[PDB]
Amino acid sequence: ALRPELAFDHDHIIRCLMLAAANYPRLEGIIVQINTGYVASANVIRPVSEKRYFPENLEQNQSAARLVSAVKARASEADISSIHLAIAREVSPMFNVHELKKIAESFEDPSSIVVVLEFILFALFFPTEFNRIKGDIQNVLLLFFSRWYPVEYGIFVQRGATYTINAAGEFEFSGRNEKWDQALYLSEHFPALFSDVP
Amino acid sequence: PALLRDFTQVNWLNRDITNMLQQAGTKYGLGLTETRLDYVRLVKTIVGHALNIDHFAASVLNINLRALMEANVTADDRIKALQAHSMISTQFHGPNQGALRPELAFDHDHIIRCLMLAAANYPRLEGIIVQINTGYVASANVIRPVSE
Amino acid sequence: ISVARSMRAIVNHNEVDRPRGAVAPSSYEMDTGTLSRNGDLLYSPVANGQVGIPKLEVDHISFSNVVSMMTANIRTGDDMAVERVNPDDVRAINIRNA
Amino acid sequence: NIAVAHTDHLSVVYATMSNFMLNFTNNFSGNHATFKPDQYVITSPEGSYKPIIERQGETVDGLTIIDTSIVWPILCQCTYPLVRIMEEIVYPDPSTTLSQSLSVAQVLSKLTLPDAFINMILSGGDSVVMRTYQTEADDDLDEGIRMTTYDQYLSHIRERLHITNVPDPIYITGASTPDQIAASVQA
Amino acid sequence: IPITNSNIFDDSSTPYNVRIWHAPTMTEVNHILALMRKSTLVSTHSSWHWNVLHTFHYRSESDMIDHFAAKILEDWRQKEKL
Amino acid sequence: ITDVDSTDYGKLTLRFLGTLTRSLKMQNAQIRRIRPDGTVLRYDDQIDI
Amino acid sequence: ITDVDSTDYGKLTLRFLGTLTRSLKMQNAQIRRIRPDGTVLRYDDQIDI
Amino acid sequence: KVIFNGLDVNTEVQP
Amino acid sequence: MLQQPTGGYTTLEQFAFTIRNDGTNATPTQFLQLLSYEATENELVKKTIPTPETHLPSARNVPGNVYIEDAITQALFGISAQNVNAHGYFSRLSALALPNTSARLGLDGVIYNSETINIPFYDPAAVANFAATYAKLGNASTPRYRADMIDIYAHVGLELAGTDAERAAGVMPVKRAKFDSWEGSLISLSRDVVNWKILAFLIDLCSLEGEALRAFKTRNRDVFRMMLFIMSTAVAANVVNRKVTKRVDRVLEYIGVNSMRTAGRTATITYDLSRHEFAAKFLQLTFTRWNA
Repeated sequence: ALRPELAFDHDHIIRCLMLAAANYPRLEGIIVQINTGYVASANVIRPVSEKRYFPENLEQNQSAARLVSAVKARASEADISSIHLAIAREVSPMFNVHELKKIAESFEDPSSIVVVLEFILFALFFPTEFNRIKGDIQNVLLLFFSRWYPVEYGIFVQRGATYTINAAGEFEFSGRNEKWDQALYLSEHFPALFSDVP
Repeated sequence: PALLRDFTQVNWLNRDITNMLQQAGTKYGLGLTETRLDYVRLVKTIVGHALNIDHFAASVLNINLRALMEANVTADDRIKALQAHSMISTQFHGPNQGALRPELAFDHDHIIRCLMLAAANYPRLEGIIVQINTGYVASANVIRPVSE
Repeated sequence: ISVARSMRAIVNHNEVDRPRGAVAPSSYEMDTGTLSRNGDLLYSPVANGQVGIPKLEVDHISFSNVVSMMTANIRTGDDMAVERVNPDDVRAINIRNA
Repeated sequence: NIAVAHTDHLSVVYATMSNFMLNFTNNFSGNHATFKPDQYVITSPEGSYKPIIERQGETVDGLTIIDTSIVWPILCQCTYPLVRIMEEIVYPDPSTTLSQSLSVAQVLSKLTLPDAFINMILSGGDSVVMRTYQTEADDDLDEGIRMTTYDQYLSHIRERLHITNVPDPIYITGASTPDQIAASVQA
Repeated sequence: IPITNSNIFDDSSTPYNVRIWHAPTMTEVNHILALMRKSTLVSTHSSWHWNVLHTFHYRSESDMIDHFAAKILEDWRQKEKL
Repeated sequence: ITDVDSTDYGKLTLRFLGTLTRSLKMQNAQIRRIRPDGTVLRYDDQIDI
Repeated sequence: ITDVDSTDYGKLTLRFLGTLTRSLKMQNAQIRRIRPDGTVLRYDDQIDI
Repeated sequence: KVIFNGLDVNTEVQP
Repeated sequence: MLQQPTGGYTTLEQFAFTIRNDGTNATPTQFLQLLSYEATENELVKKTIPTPETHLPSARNVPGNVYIEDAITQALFGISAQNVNAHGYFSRLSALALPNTSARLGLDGVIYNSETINIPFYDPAAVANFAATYAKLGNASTPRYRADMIDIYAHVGLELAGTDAERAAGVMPVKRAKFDSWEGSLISLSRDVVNWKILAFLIDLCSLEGEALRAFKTRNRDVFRMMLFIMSTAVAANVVNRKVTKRVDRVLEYIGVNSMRTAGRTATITYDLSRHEFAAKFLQLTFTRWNA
């Protein structure tokens, strides 16, 4: 059944989206908003009022206090907007490279494992957004390893904190310990923690 | 006077100025002459204008700016000073303004000289420094007087 | 006495081409030259294959120069925002190791 | 407790959203070890270089920085339609997100049009300045040896040759036979 | 690392201390040796145990003199039998 | 004239650096993949659309 | 001629430093270690900065 | 506490 | 593109290297004639220069056109350059190292990511030969690749102060350079050199081979020696003037000995530690290419 209108011009539209992506900073947000609204319309997730951060008794437990402070330091309050955004940006195109909201953490206390879990969950719930911020995550994880697993750490970092991939497809580790920066996300380099090379 | 050309109603002057400006050895210009964009932001940073100004002032001004640019010290380097005045292992994050916010490197040599000299001329300098330290200890809340 | 005198007698004469004693400005006042990579001002080369004479090398005065300057994009001396993050526990701080 | 809400519900919202009109990029291959985003620039022989993806740091938009802490409320303070006991699932009308995708597209084409138009003009379009020095007497102005500056060739001819998958045209030294030029031209 | 006196009844201030360095390439060693010219009372052996660069840092010039002497004697006595 | 809200077009809107305008000039520009070095690659039908 | 009023903390410091008598003869002055014996040592690389 | 996608500054360094 | 002649790019008048001197544009060679030497008891013995690392630092994904010539010259010769390895743009030379790259090294000394109109540039092959070595300036500060900043200066002295016999011997007395001088001579020499289009020199040094390279090495020895002179003054332990009957003889002691000084002085340019690391690396690479 004929619709008396012009055909959707795939080619022209993609070219213009590229041009806008290269020239119009607001573009990212625009697309994200669409996605956000969609999540909001799907009614998939809402913030309940009561928190369930801790097992029964543990919050009032006096020997749990450092742990409870750690979790509470990590656990931000639920908001529909930040959450819908977190879901939506998994699908939304990225034009400005994302950065991790930096965490200072020495990893002395066992409770510091919370931060590690915070990443793992983020890598499960949001593999894409994770893959974007993951070298910046490696900077934190390297502290975690050097503190918790010093000898494995020395070995790993002796192999190199980053690697590249030759035309053959084999990984080539730097052999050098160096802090990752998102300047690198657009480069040939990968953070080495995620190589999954034994 | 280069601007006078074909505007001065004085004939010989316009002829002489035209003749000089037509020599290979001299060329008037009223800049902008040289843009320099940033390597990341891709926006202009340091432009060179051909101002009407005596070459002495131009030289001093260019020396000043040369110093500021060639130091390769951004505002981010200020973090290093802050760390010195912070409790050990404070962390300092962001915002990575980069090349767009240059500053001069802290001048170790001149300061240590001026300090030695000051300490020689003004022994009371001791009490200034101590006072700074005192305030810090007081701010650190490490110890308080008590009635008990 | 007239050591400061760049110009003189900016007037036409009716009988003659230029008035006697009329003085044109020196070419040096009008060579904008260039800014060298060092930041020193230079006169234009007298000929091809030659670098320009630095303006500060000779005794002539020059009134067109290339002053480098920063645009609105570069800014210096502004105060800078930062997120300080204090140590989690004072007792865990390491004063010592080299 | 919440895992069913994720796998057996939210997954479909992702699968739909990935098919939305403006979600045009390939964000992630599922392999952290190897994946890199495809990188593009709008680029001109005249010297423009506008990367599509670039790292400018924190922006006014508030999208660039990621608080990962968001995972906590998602685990420990969100309800879902699947958890719990029955709540009707919502299947959103396609028309709203579709029509806003479309209105965004037209808003973009309208927005980039003035730049696309001025630049079409500033480029000088699909033609080149060309001198024609005459090799003989009684030569018409049209007749002679056609020649153009390298800058024109770069702006206008070269990318087209690149795009048509043909070998780059031969240089002509003082020892160039007409047959070589012929082979080049036919190539 | 502090060095105790070999006699263990001599509990008194130790003349110097060793300082193990990160090294491990020769280039890193050259760099640290160049940077130690900047520091004050510092010395090295021609080669290092564990193949790990280490330097001596002296409380005073006299301590450096006593150490340098004991070493000149050990090398004279070694060269004598080489 | 065509009633477009062209605000912030051609501009980086940074939180700490402020707004910064880039040149809107791009005569004869093409979309092209770049090598991670930043340098442009010739168009390839094999990978590029 | 060239005095300029300082930030208020600086005025407090100059006030604290007392009168600027400056009896010291600063002509060609250098910074050098003295021996406790009282002799002025020549500048020495490997000890002075 | 609250979620905030942004650098959460508090100090200001003087030049 | 400017095609490289059968000789170097340096044969072209466009890249004359000259220092201003006695009111004229003197060739560097005729400045070095003014130089004279006073041997001390101490000796320089030249050691083998370690082979430069095979590793070219990865060019970072940089959107902009880096001004490489300016960075290099200011690092080696600049009056006010500091922290030359923090910005880390020398790695960018590696972008030119690839066969069939879109990048061009302009005569401007800029590194365009793409060929762009009305900007003349060096032939990409020659630039590739050049970058294949000089990109390693990009790892002048990384600890594994740092050059010796002490021993290498012997070669500097040998190529500067060294008589042909002393150069054949490989050892020379530590000399002390001197020349009749105008006020602020070394600063002006250093600025006259920072303006040099040295990329022509390095490109020709890396691209040429056989008789062309050898003829280059003789025709341009004094250019190289001038760069060595500026550099050496940057590392000379002290730089005095001497009265000599209504004339002033500038004197730098000593040639071929890096004093590692980082404190600034009016007399000459100063190397911060980073500038030392850079000059050391530069001399390693350049002396490696100079001998073959």
